[PDB]
Amino acid sequence: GAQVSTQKTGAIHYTNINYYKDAASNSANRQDFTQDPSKFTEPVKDIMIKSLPALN
Amino acid sequence: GAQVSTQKTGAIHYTNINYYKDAASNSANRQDFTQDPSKFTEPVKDIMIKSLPALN
Amino acid sequence: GAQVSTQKTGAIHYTNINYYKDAASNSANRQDFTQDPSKFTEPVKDIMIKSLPALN
Amino acid sequence: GYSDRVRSITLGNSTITTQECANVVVGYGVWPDYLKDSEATAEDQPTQPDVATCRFYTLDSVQWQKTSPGWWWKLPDALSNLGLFGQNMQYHYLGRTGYTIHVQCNASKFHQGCLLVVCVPEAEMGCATLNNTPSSAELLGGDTAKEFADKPVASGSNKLVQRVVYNAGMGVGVGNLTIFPHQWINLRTNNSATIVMPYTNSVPMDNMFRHNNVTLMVIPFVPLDYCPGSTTYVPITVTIAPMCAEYNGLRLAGHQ
Amino acid sequence: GYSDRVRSITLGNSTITTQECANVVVGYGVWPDYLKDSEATAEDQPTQPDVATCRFYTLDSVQWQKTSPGWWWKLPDALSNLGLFGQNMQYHYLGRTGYTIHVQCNASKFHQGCLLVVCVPEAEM
Amino acid sequence: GLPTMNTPGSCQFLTSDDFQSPSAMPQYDVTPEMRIPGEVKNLMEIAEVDSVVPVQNVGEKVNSMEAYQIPVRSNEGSGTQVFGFPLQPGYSSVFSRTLLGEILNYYTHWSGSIKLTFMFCGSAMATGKFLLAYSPPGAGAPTKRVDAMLGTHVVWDVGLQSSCVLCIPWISQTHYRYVASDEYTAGGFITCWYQTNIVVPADAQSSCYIMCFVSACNDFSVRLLKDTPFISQENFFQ
Amino acid sequence: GLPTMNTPGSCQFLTSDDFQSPSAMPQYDVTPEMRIPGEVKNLMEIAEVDSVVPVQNVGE
Amino acid sequence: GLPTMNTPGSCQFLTSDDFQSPSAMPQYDVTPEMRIPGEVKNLMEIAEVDSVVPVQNVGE
Amino acid sequence: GRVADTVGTGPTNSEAIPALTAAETGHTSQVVPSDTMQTRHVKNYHSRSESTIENFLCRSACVYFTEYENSGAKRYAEWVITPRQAAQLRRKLEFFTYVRFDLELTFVITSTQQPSTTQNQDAQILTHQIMYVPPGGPVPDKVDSYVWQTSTNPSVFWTEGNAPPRMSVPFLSIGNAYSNFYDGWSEFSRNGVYGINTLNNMGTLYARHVNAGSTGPIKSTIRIYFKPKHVKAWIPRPPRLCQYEKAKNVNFQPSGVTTTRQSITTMTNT
Amino acid sequence: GRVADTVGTGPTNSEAIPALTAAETGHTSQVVPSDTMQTRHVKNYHSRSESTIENFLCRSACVYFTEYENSGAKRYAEWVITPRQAAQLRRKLEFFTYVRFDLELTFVITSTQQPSTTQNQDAQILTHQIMYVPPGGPVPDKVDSYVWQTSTNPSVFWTEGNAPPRMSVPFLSIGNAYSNFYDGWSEFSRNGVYGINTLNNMGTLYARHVNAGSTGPIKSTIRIYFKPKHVKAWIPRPPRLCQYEKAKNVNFQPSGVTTTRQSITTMTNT
Amino acid sequence: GRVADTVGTGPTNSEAIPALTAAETGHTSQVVPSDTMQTRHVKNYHSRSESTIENFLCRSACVYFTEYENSGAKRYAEWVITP
Ligand SMILES: CCCCCCCCCCCCCCCC(=O)O
Ligand SMILES: CCCCCCCCCCCCCCCC(=O)O
Repeated sequence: GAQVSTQKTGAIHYTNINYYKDAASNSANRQDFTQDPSKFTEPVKDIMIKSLPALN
Repeated sequence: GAQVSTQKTGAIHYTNINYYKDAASNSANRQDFTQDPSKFTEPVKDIMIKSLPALN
Repeated sequence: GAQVSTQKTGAIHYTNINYYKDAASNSANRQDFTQDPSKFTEPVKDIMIKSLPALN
Repeated sequence: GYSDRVRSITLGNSTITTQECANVVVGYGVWPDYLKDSEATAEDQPTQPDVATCRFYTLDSVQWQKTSPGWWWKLPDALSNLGLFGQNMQYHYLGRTGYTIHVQCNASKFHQGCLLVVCVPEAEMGCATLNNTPSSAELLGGDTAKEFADKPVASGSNKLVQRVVYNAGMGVGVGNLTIFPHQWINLRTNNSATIVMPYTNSVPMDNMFRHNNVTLMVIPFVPLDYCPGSTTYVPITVTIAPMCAEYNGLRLAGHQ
Repeated sequence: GYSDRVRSITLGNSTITTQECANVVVGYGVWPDYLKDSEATAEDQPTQPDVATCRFYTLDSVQWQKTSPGWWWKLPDALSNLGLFGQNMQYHYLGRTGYTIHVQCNASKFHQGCLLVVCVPEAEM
Repeated sequence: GLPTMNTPGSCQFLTSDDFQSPSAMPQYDVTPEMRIPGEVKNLMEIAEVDSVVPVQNVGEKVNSMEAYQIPVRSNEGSGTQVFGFPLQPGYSSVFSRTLLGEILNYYTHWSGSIKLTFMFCGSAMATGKFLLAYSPPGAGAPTKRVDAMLGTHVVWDVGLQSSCVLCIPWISQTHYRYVASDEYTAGGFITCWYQTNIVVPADAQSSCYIMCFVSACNDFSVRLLKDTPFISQENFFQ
Repeated sequence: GLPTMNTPGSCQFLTSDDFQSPSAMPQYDVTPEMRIPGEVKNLMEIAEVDSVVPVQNVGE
Repeated sequence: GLPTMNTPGSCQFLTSDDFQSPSAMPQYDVTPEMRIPGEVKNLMEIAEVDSVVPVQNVGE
Repeated sequence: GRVADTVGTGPTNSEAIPALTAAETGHTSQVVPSDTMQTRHVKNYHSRSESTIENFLCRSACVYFTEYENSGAKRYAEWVITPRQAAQLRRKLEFFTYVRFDLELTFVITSTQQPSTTQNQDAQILTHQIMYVPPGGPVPDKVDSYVWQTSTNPSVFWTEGNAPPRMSVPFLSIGNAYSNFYDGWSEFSRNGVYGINTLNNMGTLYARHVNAGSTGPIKSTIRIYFKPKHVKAWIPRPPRLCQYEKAKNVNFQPSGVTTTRQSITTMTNT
Repeated sequence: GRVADTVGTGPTNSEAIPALTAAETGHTSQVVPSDTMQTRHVKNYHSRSESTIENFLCRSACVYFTEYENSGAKRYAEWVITPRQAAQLRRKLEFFTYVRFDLELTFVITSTQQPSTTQNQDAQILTHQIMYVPPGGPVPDKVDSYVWQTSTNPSVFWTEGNAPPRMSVPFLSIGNAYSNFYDGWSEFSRNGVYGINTLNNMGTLYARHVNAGSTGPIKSTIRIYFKPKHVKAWIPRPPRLCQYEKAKNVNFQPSGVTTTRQSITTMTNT
Repeated sequence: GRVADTVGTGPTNSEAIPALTAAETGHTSQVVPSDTMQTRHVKNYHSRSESTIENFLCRSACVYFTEYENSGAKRYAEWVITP
């Protein structure tokens, strides 16, 4: 019951398998890249447009 | 002749194989959850109903 | 997710697998034979022919 | 026709209208709300006072002077003596709330100044001496603003809190506080500022008297500077509205 | 939302933003441009420095007093000591150019005054 | 018994390695997740948040609020320099303790575009202009406005709107730059020059102040995690 | 010889670990199960049974 | 525990060997390649280039 | 995951003003360098990978160590589990108000002879035991006390010369996450202990020699290493400034904002 | 990959002249031995494999070593990372102007007793620590300094008797490749340090004992070994002639072109 | 395996009496907290796993130990097997 994924390159596959019955035994997940800056920058109710003056 | 099952999580699969010829060599079974309280609570011949008085 | 290739003989296959998540962990590539001498020998703009005199 | 300078907020009975302001910073982007039943713990049915609770309150206005270091309030216990939200606080073991903070300081066009309104979840203040800890009387006061102190506090055997502004009492750089939600009251282009804080905490509900989870801070960066003959006394006023309150585990009256 | 009081001009590296101004008077109505090949004379291929040249410069600011009569500059030789446009001026026998002039004088609401910015082709004193 | 050969690197403990280990408390039960506002999935979302810059480090003022304030005063002549500081976001004392400064010190390499946000806190009536210049290295910090012109500059004006944005572009002969001080990759310079002297009415205060901000654009990136020299220790805390 | 690298945690004895071990008495024969009344599959079925409470602890 | 037997040659360090090792800096980011003139893929392309011969070694 | 592209731009004359905004809204302008100048089309292959939380918090770190001997007064070492007794780890966790993750423990044990006049000292291989005691459990007051039988409590037997031992632990907190900062008391009267010290009860960790191992005295050293995994975070905050003082509370000694330099114009640090 | 075939040829009389060319064009003639003589058809199975770059640069090599002791003045060893402090490796990399590759480090550590009069010396298994410090990081001035906690910096704990430790490192350079030769200064004034010394800042490498390990003094020896992989190269050049002198610069002592022999006709070396 | 859900309930007035029973039958009442008070619908994700017998009895434990020497009276150790 193996699995296949991609390494980290720049300019391939590796085979990993979980050997234990406890989630905390699985290897770290280094690859989660999801990012949404909107939760710190732009925390306003009225959406503001770049191309327009801020206070009209 | 492998086998696949599920880990213990909260909010995946692991591959196990038995390498020996004796049952007592197999790993422990941690996952059997079957439960039937009726063998200690409610040990009566006449089934009693919650919504009704006990002694009528 | 294995892979198969050929050994180095003269007058066969080996099974390799990448176990790590980082490209720099993969084994060396010994087998790349590509060669193009034209980048040192023959570095001229006008292509010269062997069978003819050099300066005509 | 429209304008971005003007805003009108209505909760329950009270209403706050401002003709000069900026937009309303909302939390981290989560508009406050009730508790979904997926995360619930308490099995008693929660009370939802709604209009009895949700509305605007106005604490004591505090003077603002050229040398004034700043101020801090603790939200979970400020209101405790005001309104039903003060009553419904004492009779329950649990509460869940989120805050709309509205700060009002106005001045004419001839008054220089800049303020910083930040709302800091779980601000934990140190102690004067290194060994002790602050007393419950020093970190808090009913409806009254506690103020900082511009120069270091001499360390005796007392329990006094460390009031230096540039460390902001938490021992961090004051210049960095803007990661938390904030707005800038600026006597030039602004009048009032506004914040909306959703419920932030490690556990889905909390006791109100034990754990003060949200701290409000107003720190002037550029002091008040004005030529003579203009009016001297410029107060700052704070307005604090709970939102979507809930309560559980009715018990007897008191805290002890 | 928009405003006619505000303008932002960007050429090359430099940028000039002004929150109080009027529209931009354009020439006689001919937006500046390169040279079409119908009118050309020089048969050498022209250099077009583009960003190296096109950008904003700021000369010496001059005080303005109650009695101050006025001022004049000569554009073809003003910049001659500034930037590559000063260098690319000395190494060539020919040049073709057009100018965007931007004059900045601000005052509070309590200051009376009026100025006249004209751009006079071939003023012969 | 499947034949096998240990390889160099067995029975070693590496700090950064990735491996699986047997759990010490089997079938432990994990409490369910909760939905907490403000979930960070990446540090880059911190690096885009504004922060104040202690632009004035002079003397002993670093112990007061005045470290964050930039004096601006009406002069009798134009072209005086408002301030200037080198760009070395992980080294230079200016950015050192800033928000962006902290996150960098953990990382050796970086690239991107640093925004500088300025905001004029002066009196509502007083107006003014300013010249924000950026001079790439190769010559000393320009000492006269005429020299600052030849850089990349944004002439910025006070008015109804307040905040300004000077976006420092990314100009270097390499892809990344050392966060630690080195003369090879040295960043550049920044200056602010009076464009037109501050004009103030009567009865309005002469001197104003200007606060600065720092943030990283969406092209920002870092690399090669390390230790931060700032935090000290002696013996274990008690 | 398949190349291999030991990892930290080899040759340790953990108290709670899960592993397979070779049997010491091969092909031993196990006596069959019996059906015994009152089979517990889980401790929670004990926790639901009533018990008296020494509510009065006073004195001796 | 899959049974296994070490073979002679374990725990040795060979100079020319080929093996995989765990990376010391996970998920490091590599700068992209550039196209540089004169890329050597093999040394034989050096061996075909002319060179002068010190044919006269006599004396000093 | 990849950096965004910088899109090219020609000249501009227009009434739209990217370069202006108002920071009073608490809104960081999104302006990109193509707005205030001319820009060439450029593809960026840089990646943000190594900046993710996982790679940031996950490195082994030495939180603490003790000394226990083979004879005399102190025959075992006891430690309560807090991350905050080590400077450089504690700081890395103070960015985030609420953290969630699964510890991975690794111990490193070493032995050292001690000066003595004992004759004919001949070593034997020592064996270290490491026992974890969840809160409220029995507490051994002596090395031979019955508690060391470990009928339940997870325990590890280790031997010198082998690889360092390792075990992984799942998420142990009661609530929905660990809490680094906690404002409040433990008592409804707002009295007693203040600060995060109240939330933290992790139990206790013990170690001892199994056997005397030789005639001569021997002192041992144990070291703990955390390696967080599967991390999640919430509510970032400013890094700490002033040097730490105590492990139970945030108390600090007032210190300046930054280092200093000469007059504002000066372009070099001092 | 294979050698080319030598194609047969009979006699020749013709005006095409393979045997003549002009080297002034900087053009190496492609003439093959079949042109200037008669040749038989021959198949060659020889292979060029072992001449590829990969097999040429990839071998482990000892760049450097130090000595640090268990007591006294020097309790730890510090080294900045440059390949150029070892002769025979540095030369193998001076063929190529621009090199690109991924290091694979391997350490070999050994221990040695030192002469002393201390009585009843009884050894215990030593434990070595090896810490890497990327540039600008904190620098430990003493063995017990806090920096050794390694909250971040990659570190390796090792034990005697086990296999030699190994770790792989990816490509660390800023630019698109390492640079062996660099002509220029570090300062825009053409002053200061000249040569490749300016480009090279790799950080620093440290090592120490974890535990004293015995009563008697012990000196240790550590050795580093590079093993380049995934190599790419550009712009080959002449091998170095004169013996090396300094590790920071190309400075050399003038020496003859070759060895000598007797009069030109003489067919044997002297 | 999972905990049961606590089902919500409004007010009640009725002759059915959950809150009463007779323990003399040796019968533990099954009453759930929704019966004697008002209750909100709540999903529980708690699991009973770690309470199973297997995880309860399975941990290594030190039953006993002896001492035997290399010379002298006692050269070996003998023990009968009882837990
Ligand atoms: C031999 C078994 C050893 C088990 C090690 C258990 C260690 C527990 C670690 C708790 C982690 C970090 C928590 C800080 C706690 C708090 O302040 O709330
Ligand atoms: C324990 C971690 C050890 C990490 C070892 C890092 C060694 C870096 C090697 C750099 C390689 C060769 C580079 C020459 C540099 C230059 O001159 O530009």
